[PDB]
Amino acid sequence: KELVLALYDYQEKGDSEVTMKKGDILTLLNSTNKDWWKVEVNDRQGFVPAAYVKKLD
Repeated sequence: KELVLALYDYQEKGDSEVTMKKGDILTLLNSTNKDWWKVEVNDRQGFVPAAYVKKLD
């Protein structure tokens, strides 16, 4: 934890980004930036758009 829900699909478009599918449950690594959050998807980690993931309570 903490976990986030992928609200939308996101295809990585750079070396520090990562790909995710709508509905995936990702471990949130870092949400300090307003635009890009660091998440783990299984064996991959990297940044996705903050608008596209929802913090789970």
